[PDB]
Amino acid sequence: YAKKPHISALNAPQLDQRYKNEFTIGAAVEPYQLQNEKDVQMLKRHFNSIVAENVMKPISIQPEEGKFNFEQADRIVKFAKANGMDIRFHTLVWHSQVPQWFFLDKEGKPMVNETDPVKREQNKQLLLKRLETHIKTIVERYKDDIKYWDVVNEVVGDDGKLRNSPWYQIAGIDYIKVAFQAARKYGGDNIKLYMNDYNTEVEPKRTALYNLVKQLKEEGVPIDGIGHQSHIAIGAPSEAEIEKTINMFAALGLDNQITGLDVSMYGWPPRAYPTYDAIPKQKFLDQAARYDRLFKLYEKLSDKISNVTFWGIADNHTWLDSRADVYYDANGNVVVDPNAPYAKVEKGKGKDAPFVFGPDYKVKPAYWAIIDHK
Ligand SMILES: O[C@@H]1[C@@H](O)[C@H](O[C@@H]2CO[C@H](F)[C@H](O)[C@H]2O)OC[C@H]1O
Ligand SMILES: [Cl-]
Ligand SMILES: [Cl-]
Ligand SMILES: [Zn+2]
Ligand SMILES: [Zn+2]
Ligand SMILES: [Zn+2]
Ligand SMILES: [Zn+2]
Repeated sequence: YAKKPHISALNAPQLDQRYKNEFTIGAAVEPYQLQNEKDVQMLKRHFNSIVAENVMKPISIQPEEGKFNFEQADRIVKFAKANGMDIRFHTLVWHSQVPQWFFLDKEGKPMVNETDPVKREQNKQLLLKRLETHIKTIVERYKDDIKYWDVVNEVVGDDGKLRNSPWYQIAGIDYIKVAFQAARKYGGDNIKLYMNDYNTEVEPKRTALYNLVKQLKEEGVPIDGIGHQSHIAIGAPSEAEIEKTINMFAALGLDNQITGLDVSMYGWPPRAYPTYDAIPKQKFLDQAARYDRLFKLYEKLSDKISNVTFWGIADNHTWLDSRADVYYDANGNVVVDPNAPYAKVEKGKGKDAPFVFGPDYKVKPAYWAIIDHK
Protein backbone atom coordinates (compact mmCIF):
# COMPACT_ATOMS: atom_id res chain seq x y z
CA TYR A 1 0.00 0.00 0.00
CA ALA A 2 1.14 3.51 -0.94
CA LYS A 3 -0.42 5.12 2.13
CA LYS A 4 2.05 3.15 4.27
CA PRO A 5 5.00 5.38 5.20
CA HIS A 6 8.61 5.70 4.03
CA ILE A 7 9.90 4.65 7.46
CA SER A 8 13.43 3.48 8.14
CA ALA A 9 13.99 -0.17 7.28
CA LEU A 10 15.87 -0.62 10.59
CA ASN A 11 12.50 0.05 12.26
CA ALA A 12 10.33 -1.91 9.84
CA PRO A 13 8.92 -5.36 10.69
CA GLN A 14 11.64 -7.91 9.95
CA LEU A 15 11.47 -9.35 6.45
CA ASP A 16 12.94 -12.77 7.23
CA GLN A 17 10.58 -13.40 10.19
CA ARG A 18 7.58 -12.71 7.91
CA TYR A 19 8.64 -15.55 5.58
CA LYS A 20 10.44 -17.75 8.11
CA ASN A 21 8.18 -20.78 7.59
CA GLU A 22 8.11 -20.58 3.77
CA PHE A 23 11.72 -19.88 2.63
CA THR A 24 14.79 -18.02 3.82
CA ILE A 25 15.33 -14.40 2.75
CA GLY A 26 18.87 -13.69 1.56
CA ALA A 27 20.96 -10.86 0.09
CA ALA A 28 24.09 -10.77 -2.04
CA VAL A 29 26.76 -8.72 -0.25
CA GLU A 30 30.32 -7.32 -0.65
CA PRO A 31 32.90 -7.47 2.18
CA TYR A 32 33.09 -3.65 2.36
CA GLN A 33 29.38 -3.74 3.32
CA LEU A 34 30.14 -5.58 6.58
CA GLN A 35 32.03 -2.38 7.50
CA ASN A 36 29.07 -0.03 6.81
CA GLU A 37 26.90 0.35 9.89
CA LYS A 38 23.62 0.63 7.99
CA ASP A 39 24.23 -2.51 5.91
CA VAL A 40 25.11 -4.48 9.05
CA GLN A 41 21.80 -3.42 10.62
CA MET A 42 19.96 -4.22 7.39
CA LEU A 43 21.45 -7.72 7.25
CA LYS A 44 20.95 -8.34 10.97
CA ARG A 45 17.36 -7.11 10.98
CA HIS A 46 15.92 -8.43 7.75
CA PHE A 47 17.82 -11.43 6.34
CA ASN A 48 18.77 -14.94 7.48
CA SER A 49 20.68 -16.07 4.36
CA ILE A 50 23.70 -14.60 2.62
CA VAL A 51 25.78 -14.93 -0.54
CA ALA A 52 28.94 -13.26 -1.82
CA GLU A 53 28.18 -10.89 -4.68
CA ASN A 54 31.69 -11.46 -6.00
CA VAL A 55 34.55 -12.63 -3.74
CA MET A 56 33.78 -16.36 -3.89
CA LYS A 57 33.95 -16.48 -7.70
CA PRO A 58 36.64 -18.45 -9.55
CA ILE A 59 38.86 -15.40 -10.22
CA SER A 60 38.44 -14.09 -6.67
CA ILE A 61 39.32 -17.45 -5.08
CA GLN A 62 42.24 -18.61 -7.33
CA PRO A 63 43.64 -15.88 -9.65
CA GLU A 64 46.89 -17.79 -10.20
CA GLU A 65 47.19 -21.55 -9.88
CA GLY A 66 48.22 -22.18 -6.30
CA LYS A 67 47.32 -18.67 -5.02
CA PHE A 68 44.21 -19.20 -2.92
CA ASN A 69 42.58 -15.97 -1.61
CA PHE A 70 40.07 -16.73 1.18
CA GLU A 71 40.40 -13.63 3.39
CA GLN A 72 37.39 -11.92 1.77
CA ALA A 73 35.22 -15.03 1.53
CA ASP A 74 36.08 -15.85 5.15
CA ARG A 75 34.84 -12.42 6.25
CA ILE A 76 31.37 -13.26 4.91
CA VAL A 77 31.31 -16.80 6.35
CA LYS A 78 32.33 -15.41 9.76
CA PHE A 79 29.61 -12.76 9.80
CA ALA A 80 26.79 -15.12 8.78
CA LYS A 81 27.91 -17.66 11.36
CA ALA A 82 28.07 -14.91 13.97
CA ASN A 83 24.45 -13.95 13.10
CA GLY A 84 23.04 -17.43 12.36
CA MET A 85 22.66 -16.92 8.62
CA ASP A 86 22.68 -19.51 5.87
CA ILE A 87 25.49 -19.20 3.31
CA ARG A 88 25.34 -19.95 -0.39
CA PHE A 89 28.59 -20.36 -2.33
CA HIS A 90 28.53 -18.49 -5.64
CA THR A 91 29.92 -20.12 -7.59
CA LEU A 92 32.38 -23.04 -8.08
CA VAL A 93 32.33 -23.01 -11.91
CA TRP A 94 31.65 -20.12 -14.28
CA HIS A 95 32.47 -18.84 -17.77
CA SER A 96 32.73 -15.27 -16.47
CA GLN A 97 35.12 -14.12 -13.75
CA VAL A 98 37.28 -17.19 -14.28
CA PRO A 99 41.09 -16.97 -14.55
CA GLN A 100 42.51 -17.71 -17.98
CA TRP A 101 45.18 -20.01 -16.49
CA PHE A 102 42.50 -22.74 -16.29
CA PHE A 103 42.47 -23.08 -20.09
CA LEU A 104 46.18 -23.05 -21.09
CA ASP A 105 48.12 -26.15 -22.21
CA LYS A 106 51.59 -27.12 -20.93
CA GLU A 107 53.26 -24.70 -23.36
CA GLY A 108 50.80 -22.05 -22.15
CA LYS A 109 48.79 -21.97 -25.35
CA PRO A 110 44.99 -21.61 -25.43
CA MET A 111 43.75 -25.20 -25.08
CA VAL A 112 40.96 -24.22 -27.50
CA ASN A 113 43.52 -23.55 -30.26
CA GLU A 114 44.69 -27.19 -30.31
CA THR A 115 43.90 -29.30 -33.37
CA ASP A 116 45.54 -32.58 -32.39
CA PRO A 117 42.98 -35.03 -30.95
CA VAL A 118 45.72 -36.52 -28.75
CA LYS A 119 46.63 -33.08 -27.42
CA ARG A 120 42.93 -32.23 -27.15
CA GLU A 121 42.11 -35.23 -24.97
CA GLN A 122 45.16 -34.35 -22.88
CA ASN A 123 44.06 -30.75 -22.31
CA LYS A 124 40.62 -32.00 -21.28
CA GLN A 125 41.93 -34.26 -18.51
CA LEU A 126 44.26 -31.50 -17.33
CA LEU A 127 41.32 -29.05 -17.26
CA LEU A 128 39.17 -31.57 -15.36
CA LYS A 129 41.95 -32.11 -12.79
CA ARG A 130 42.47 -28.37 -12.37
CA LEU A 131 38.72 -28.19 -11.79
CA GLU A 132 38.66 -30.99 -9.21
CA THR A 133 41.57 -29.32 -7.40
CA HIS A 134 39.81 -25.92 -7.42
CA ILE A 135 36.54 -27.38 -6.12
CA LYS A 136 38.51 -29.52 -3.65
CA THR A 137 40.41 -26.78 -1.82
CA ILE A 138 37.28 -24.63 -1.57
CA VAL A 139 34.89 -27.35 -0.42
CA GLU A 140 37.32 -28.81 2.15
CA ARG A 141 37.63 -25.40 3.85
CA TYR A 142 33.93 -24.53 3.79
CA LYS A 143 32.06 -27.86 3.97
CA ASP A 144 30.85 -27.41 7.54
CA ASP A 145 29.70 -23.79 7.18
CA ILE A 146 28.18 -23.38 3.69
CA LYS A 147 25.08 -25.45 3.13
CA TYR A 148 24.00 -24.46 -0.39
CA TRP A 149 26.34 -24.38 -3.39
CA ASP A 150 26.05 -23.07 -6.94
CA VAL A 151 28.30 -25.77 -8.39
CA VAL A 152 27.89 -24.51 -11.97
CA ASN A 153 26.60 -21.12 -13.11
CA GLU A 154 25.07 -20.34 -16.51
CA VAL A 155 26.10 -23.42 -18.49
CA VAL A 156 23.09 -23.79 -20.81
CA GLY A 157 23.12 -21.26 -23.63
CA ASP A 158 20.16 -19.05 -24.38
CA ASP A 159 19.95 -20.77 -27.77
CA GLY A 160 18.88 -23.95 -26.01
CA LYS A 161 22.31 -25.50 -26.57
CA LEU A 162 24.97 -25.83 -23.90
CA ARG A 163 26.95 -22.61 -23.59
CA ASN A 164 30.10 -23.05 -25.70
CA SER A 165 32.46 -21.71 -23.05
CA PRO A 166 36.08 -22.88 -22.98
CA TRP A 167 34.91 -25.39 -20.38
CA TYR A 168 32.55 -26.91 -22.93
CA GLN A 169 34.95 -26.68 -25.89
CA ILE A 170 37.90 -28.11 -23.97
CA ALA A 171 36.23 -30.75 -21.81
CA GLY A 172 32.79 -31.31 -23.30
CA ILE A 173 29.87 -32.03 -20.98
CA ASP A 174 32.10 -33.94 -18.52
CA TYR A 175 33.27 -30.69 -16.91
CA ILE A 176 29.73 -30.32 -15.57
CA LYS A 177 29.69 -33.92 -14.31
CA VAL A 178 33.18 -33.60 -12.83
CA ALA A 179 31.96 -30.41 -11.10
CA PHE A 180 29.04 -31.92 -9.16
CA GLN A 181 30.90 -35.15 -8.40
CA ALA A 182 33.84 -33.18 -6.97
CA ALA A 183 31.64 -31.12 -4.66
CA ARG A 184 29.81 -34.18 -3.36
CA LYS A 185 33.06 -36.08 -2.87
CA TYR A 186 34.82 -33.58 -0.62
CA GLY A 187 31.86 -31.90 1.09
CA GLY A 188 29.81 -35.01 1.82
CA ASP A 189 26.15 -35.85 1.70
CA ASN A 190 25.02 -32.79 3.71
CA ILE A 191 25.97 -29.82 1.51
CA LYS A 192 23.36 -29.23 -1.22
CA LEU A 193 24.43 -28.87 -4.87
CA TYR A 194 22.62 -26.60 -7.34
CA MET A 195 22.82 -25.64 -10.99
CA ASN A 196 22.30 -21.89 -11.28
CA ASP A 197 21.25 -19.91 -14.35
CA TYR A 198 19.17 -16.98 -15.60
CA ASN A 199 16.03 -16.99 -17.74
CA THR A 200 15.18 -20.39 -16.32
CA GLU A 201 11.64 -19.61 -17.58
CA VAL A 202 12.38 -18.64 -21.19
CA GLU A 203 12.29 -21.37 -23.92
CA PRO A 204 14.25 -23.12 -25.50
CA LYS A 205 16.62 -22.78 -22.49
CA ARG A 206 14.08 -23.84 -19.80
CA THR A 207 13.48 -27.31 -21.18
CA ALA A 208 17.13 -27.45 -22.25
CA LEU A 209 17.95 -26.94 -18.58
CA TYR A 210 15.26 -29.54 -17.79
CA ASN A 211 16.76 -32.14 -20.16
CA LEU A 212 20.32 -31.59 -18.95
CA VAL A 213 19.58 -32.02 -15.26
CA LYS A 214 17.29 -34.99 -15.82
CA GLN A 215 19.89 -36.87 -17.87
CA LEU A 216 22.61 -36.06 -15.33
CA LYS A 217 20.54 -37.34 -12.41
CA GLU A 218 19.65 -40.42 -14.44
CA GLU A 219 23.46 -40.82 -14.70
CA GLY A 220 24.00 -40.57 -10.94
CA VAL A 221 25.53 -37.06 -11.12
CA PRO A 222 24.61 -35.50 -7.72
CA ILE A 223 22.57 -32.33 -8.21
CA ASP A 224 20.00 -31.38 -5.55
CA GLY A 225 18.25 -28.32 -6.99
CA ILE A 226 17.96 -25.44 -9.44
CA GLY A 227 18.89 -21.81 -8.85
CA HIS A 228 16.73 -19.21 -10.57
CA GLN A 229 18.65 -15.94 -10.66
CA SER A 230 15.40 -14.14 -11.54
CA HIS A 231 16.75 -10.93 -13.02
CA ILE A 232 13.23 -9.95 -14.08
CA ALA A 233 11.22 -6.87 -15.05
CA ILE A 234 7.92 -5.41 -13.89
CA GLY A 235 5.92 -7.17 -16.62
CA ALA A 236 8.02 -10.16 -17.67
CA PRO A 237 8.25 -13.02 -17.33
CA SER A 238 4.63 -13.70 -16.29
CA GLU A 239 3.90 -15.18 -12.89
CA ALA A 240 2.12 -17.88 -14.91
CA GLU A 241 5.38 -18.97 -16.54
CA ILE A 242 7.45 -18.56 -13.35
CA GLU A 243 5.04 -21.05 -11.78
CA LYS A 244 5.28 -23.40 -14.75
CA THR A 245 9.06 -23.26 -14.37
CA ILE A 246 9.23 -23.87 -10.62
CA ASN A 247 6.62 -26.60 -11.01
CA MET A 248 8.58 -28.29 -13.79
CA PHE A 249 11.82 -28.73 -11.84
CA ALA A 250 10.17 -29.64 -8.53
CA ALA A 251 8.62 -32.56 -10.42
CA LEU A 252 12.08 -34.08 -10.84
CA GLY A 253 12.63 -33.89 -7.08
CA LEU A 254 14.82 -30.78 -7.33
CA ASP A 255 14.64 -27.94 -4.85
CA ASN A 256 14.22 -24.41 -6.21
CA GLN A 257 16.01 -21.33 -4.92
CA ILE A 258 15.41 -17.77 -6.03
CA THR A 259 19.06 -16.76 -6.14
CA GLY A 260 19.50 -13.23 -7.51
CA LEU A 261 16.10 -11.60 -7.35
CA ASP A 262 15.78 -8.01 -8.57
CA VAL A 263 12.75 -6.35 -10.18
CA SER A 264 14.00 -3.80 -12.74
CA MET A 265 12.29 -0.51 -13.50
CA TYR A 266 13.27 -0.93 -17.14
CA GLY A 267 12.97 -3.31 -20.08
CA TRP A 268 15.42 -4.83 -22.50
CA PRO A 269 17.62 -3.13 -23.41
CA PRO A 270 17.30 -0.69 -20.54
CA ARG A 271 16.50 2.94 -21.26
CA ALA A 272 17.31 4.12 -17.74
CA TYR A 273 16.66 7.36 -15.91
CA PRO A 274 19.92 9.17 -15.11
CA THR A 275 19.30 9.44 -11.34
CA TYR A 276 17.20 7.92 -8.58
CA ASP A 277 15.33 11.18 -7.98
CA ALA A 278 14.28 11.03 -11.63
CA ILE A 279 12.18 7.82 -11.54
CA PRO A 280 8.46 8.71 -11.24
CA LYS A 281 6.45 7.62 -8.23
CA GLN A 282 4.17 5.54 -10.47
CA LYS A 283 6.97 3.13 -11.44
CA PHE A 284 7.31 2.45 -7.71
CA LEU A 285 3.65 1.44 -7.65
CA ASP A 286 4.06 -0.77 -10.71
CA GLN A 287 7.04 -2.41 -9.07
CA ALA A 288 5.14 -2.99 -5.84
CA ALA A 289 2.23 -4.52 -7.77
CA ARG A 290 4.67 -7.01 -9.26
CA TYR A 291 6.45 -7.84 -6.01
CA ASP A 292 3.09 -8.58 -4.41
CA ARG A 293 2.07 -10.93 -7.22
CA LEU A 294 5.61 -12.30 -7.23
CA PHE A 295 5.82 -13.07 -3.52
CA LYS A 296 2.26 -14.41 -3.44
CA LEU A 297 3.33 -16.99 -6.04
CA TYR A 298 6.48 -17.76 -4.05
CA GLU A 299 4.29 -18.44 -0.99
CA LYS A 300 1.84 -20.66 -2.87
CA LEU A 301 4.89 -22.62 -4.09
CA SER A 302 6.60 -22.53 -0.68
CA ASP A 303 6.83 -26.29 -0.50
CA LYS A 304 8.95 -26.17 -3.68
CA ILE A 305 11.15 -23.18 -2.77
CA SER A 306 13.68 -23.18 0.07
CA ASN A 307 15.28 -19.72 -0.22
CA VAL A 308 14.61 -16.38 -1.91
CA THR A 309 17.67 -14.11 -2.24
CA PHE A 310 17.88 -10.57 -3.61
CA TRP A 311 20.91 -9.53 -5.60
CA GLY A 312 21.69 -6.74 -3.16
CA ILE A 313 20.61 -5.10 0.08
CA ALA A 314 19.16 -1.70 -0.86
CA ASP A 315 18.66 0.50 -3.95
CA ASN A 316 21.95 2.37 -3.29
CA HIS A 317 24.00 -0.62 -4.52
CA THR A 318 22.85 -2.88 -7.38
CA TRP A 319 24.82 -4.31 -10.33
CA LEU A 320 21.74 -3.35 -12.37
CA ASP A 321 23.19 0.18 -12.59
CA SER A 322 25.90 -1.17 -14.90
CA ARG A 323 23.16 -2.04 -17.44
CA ALA A 324 21.40 1.30 -16.81
CA ASP A 325 22.22 2.91 -20.14
CA VAL A 326 20.87 6.44 -20.52
CA TYR A 327 19.72 7.67 -23.93
CA TYR A 328 19.95 11.30 -25.08
CA ASP A 329 18.18 12.92 -28.04
CA ALA A 330 19.74 15.77 -30.00
CA ASN A 331 18.53 18.38 -27.50
CA GLY A 332 20.07 16.38 -24.66
CA ASN A 333 16.79 15.40 -23.01
CA VAL A 334 16.71 11.92 -21.51
CA VAL A 335 14.91 9.35 -23.70
CA VAL A 336 13.21 6.44 -21.93
CA ASP A 337 10.60 5.50 -24.58
CA PRO A 338 11.75 2.10 -25.93
CA ASN A 339 11.37 3.15 -29.57
CA ALA A 340 11.74 6.94 -29.55
CA PRO A 341 14.50 8.70 -31.50
CA TYR A 342 17.79 9.56 -29.84
CA ALA A 343 21.38 10.47 -30.72
CA LYS A 344 23.79 9.24 -28.03
CA VAL A 345 23.78 6.67 -25.25
CA GLU A 346 25.79 6.81 -22.01
CA LYS A 347 26.18 3.16 -21.09
CA GLY A 348 25.95 2.15 -17.44
CA LYS A 349 25.50 5.77 -16.31
CA GLY A 350 21.91 5.49 -15.03
CA LYS A 351 20.05 4.40 -11.92
CA ASP A 352 17.77 1.42 -11.35
CA ALA A 353 15.62 0.70 -8.30
CA PRO A 354 15.13 -3.05 -7.92
CA PHE A 355 14.81 -3.90 -4.20
CA VAL A 356 12.14 -3.35 -1.59
CA PHE A 357 14.50 -0.93 0.14
CA GLY A 358 15.40 2.52 -1.10
CA PRO A 359 18.88 4.06 -1.14
CA ASP A 360 18.16 5.98 2.08
CA TYR A 361 17.31 2.66 3.82
CA LYS A 362 13.62 3.53 4.17
CA VAL A 363 10.95 1.10 3.05
CA LYS A 364 9.58 1.28 -0.50
CA PRO A 365 6.04 0.61 -1.73
CA ALA A 366 7.38 -2.86 -2.64
CA TYR A 367 8.28 -3.71 0.99
CA TRP A 368 4.71 -3.14 2.14
CA ALA A 369 3.40 -5.26 -0.75
CA ILE A 370 5.31 -8.34 0.40
CA ILE A 371 5.30 -7.76 4.18
CA ASP A 372 1.51 -7.91 4.62
CA HIS A 373 -0.69 -11.00 4.24
CA LYS A 374 -2.90 -9.68 1.42
O1 LIG B 1 29.39 -6.69 -9.18
C1 LIG B 1 29.02 -7.47 -10.32
C2 LIG B 1 28.15 -8.61 -9.81
O2 LIG B 1 27.08 -7.99 -9.08
C3 LIG B 1 27.66 -9.47 -10.98
O3 LIG B 1 27.07 -10.65 -10.46
C4 LIG B 1 26.43 -11.47 -11.43
C5 LIG B 1 25.04 -10.92 -11.76
O4 LIG B 1 24.30 -11.81 -12.61
C6 LIG B 1 24.12 -13.13 -12.07
F1 LIG B 1 23.24 -13.11 -11.00
C7 LIG B 1 25.49 -13.76 -11.79
O5 LIG B 1 25.44 -15.07 -11.19
C8 LIG B 1 26.28 -12.88 -10.85
O6 LIG B 1 27.55 -13.49 -10.65
O7 LIG B 1 28.74 -9.86 -11.84
C9 LIG B 1 29.59 -8.80 -12.31
C10 LIG B 1 30.18 -8.08 -11.10
O8 LIG B 1 31.14 -7.11 -11.53
CL1 LIG C 1 27.58 -4.44 -8.52
CL1 LIG D 1 14.23 7.55 -1.69
ZN1 LIG E 1 16.35 -12.67 11.60
ZN1 LIG F 1 27.89 -4.76 -6.52
ZN1 LIG G 1 13.63 8.21 0.52
ZN1 LIG H 1 0.99 -9.08 -0.39
